[PDB]
Order: sequence, then C-alpha cells, then structure tokens
Amino acid sequence: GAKPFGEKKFIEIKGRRMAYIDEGTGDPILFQHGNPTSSYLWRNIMPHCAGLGRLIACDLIGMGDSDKLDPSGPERYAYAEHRDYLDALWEALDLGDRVVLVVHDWGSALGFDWARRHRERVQGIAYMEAIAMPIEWADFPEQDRDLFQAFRSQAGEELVLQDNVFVEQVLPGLILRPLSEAEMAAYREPFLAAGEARRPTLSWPRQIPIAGTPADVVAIARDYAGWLSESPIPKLFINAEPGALTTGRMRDFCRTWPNQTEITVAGAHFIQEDSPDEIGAAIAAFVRRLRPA
Ligand SMILES: [Br-]
Ligand SMILES: [Br-]
Repeated sequence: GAKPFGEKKFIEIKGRRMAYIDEGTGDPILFQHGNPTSSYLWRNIMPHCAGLGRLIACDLIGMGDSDKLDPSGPERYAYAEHRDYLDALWEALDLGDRVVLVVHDWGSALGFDWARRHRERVQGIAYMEAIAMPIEWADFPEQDRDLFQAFRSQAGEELVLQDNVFVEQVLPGLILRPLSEAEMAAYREPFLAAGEARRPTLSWPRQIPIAGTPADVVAIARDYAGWLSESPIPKLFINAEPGALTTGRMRDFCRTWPNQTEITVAGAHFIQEDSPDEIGAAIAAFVRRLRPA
C-alpha cells in the first residue's frame, strides 16, 4: 500500500512550520522516522493501532512536508538542532504523560533521548533497527561501511546533495522487496531538488556516534543506553533478519534491556517496508497489554 496514512497537519514551531499526522483520541502512540524517511514510513503499520489511542507521526524538520531550514549548510541539521525542533513540536501537541514510543533509526536516537529526559511520561517504548548505543566501525554493517565513511568525508556533499545517494541507493538497498513507483516518489519528494534540500540526509550520517565522534551525540547515546539498560519501562524489541544496524554487539546489548518483549521480522534496515503487518500486529498487541481493559 502506497497510500499515506490519514492526512498531514502543520504547526508553526520556532518560526519553522512542521508537518505531522494526528489521528484518533486518547493517549498518543508516537511513531518517529529517521533518515532519509518521513511519516510515510509508518503508513501500513499505524492502521493496526486504530482505536488504541492517538496516532501521531511527525516529520523531522527539513524532512517530509516539514519546512527546510534556511540558510542551510554543513553546520545545519545536527542532532542538537533536530531535537530542539522536535522537543517543541512534541510539547505543542499536548501528548500527556502516558506516551508509547515507536522508533526507528534517528527516530530512536531522538525518541530514546526524549524518553530519558521525560521518563515519567513514557508508558512504553517499541524500537527497531535503532541507534541503541555508540558504536565502532567494526560494528557498522559491512556492505555500506566505506560508503558511510565517505558521507563523513568531503565526498559527502557530492554523494548526497548532488546525487541524492541516501534516498536513491541507501534506502532501496536496505529494503528486501521491490518498492513501487508511487512509493519511491513519496520518499524522493522532499528531496527532489539538488543541493541544500538534501542536506538533512547527509548531516544525519555525519551525526552517527561512531568511533567516538561526534562527542556530543556519543555522550547522549551513552546516556540513554545506560538508562535504557536499567529502566523497567515496558519495551518491545522488533528484531530483524537479517537486520542491518541492530545486529552484533548492539543487538547483544539491546537483548540485555529489562522488561522487554522481542519479535523477529524479515528485513534489513527499513523493515517497515518488508514486514509492516507483522510489525503492526506486534505493536498493537503491545499497546493493548499496556492499555487494558
Ligand atoms: Br532492495
Ligand atoms: Br544516517
């Protein structure tokens, strides 16, 4: 299904207008995409949670139907800058203190961080192919290692801003089934233009806490990893086979997390495109359990 879930709403944040999905009533079930994705990534999963709460899917700034930052540059869209826009967006949405988090990739780095800082408001965390902890190159998926190493080099501007590699090569390359034309249109739409409109999908891999750099993001991930490993908050780990990011040591460490349910679905990185109904069913099961009658 290539059809988006529901419709986009917009809200002005820090003078910056962000796009989001908000469907239903009750405690929110917050789904957050990462790079180079948008709310669209959850379109076939969110339906499974219908009637279970308030279904919300935000577009990170510079992503999806969210406004671009201007002026943009190599120093724009760092982690700190996304969190400052996201924090204010999640505040404006009045989510309450019984939020379930559903996270992926930078959505998990961001969601996990948010969760630590607001642990009291977090009913539960469902995560998959996440940034669970700072890592080394040896832990990074082999097939894409030297490419991710090049994004974090001066070649990074040519690969991404000029050629849109993350959107056109990384994203298809880590989904196990052939995407449809309408589906690749929706992922490429926010990045149709060459240059700075594609800056966020280059700044994101530059932000990954790898090999001790960058130190601020490393620190934040050190922080929430230590916390998550100790929090009794209910967790749903959607493991993937063969998976990509959350394998090996990081997978090892995640399996250490308390009060955690784990399932395995078919997929590489963007597993919502390979196993949306298995992921959806599991998330709705998790929320039901968290929200009886
Ligand atoms: Br593929
Ligand atoms: Br990335």
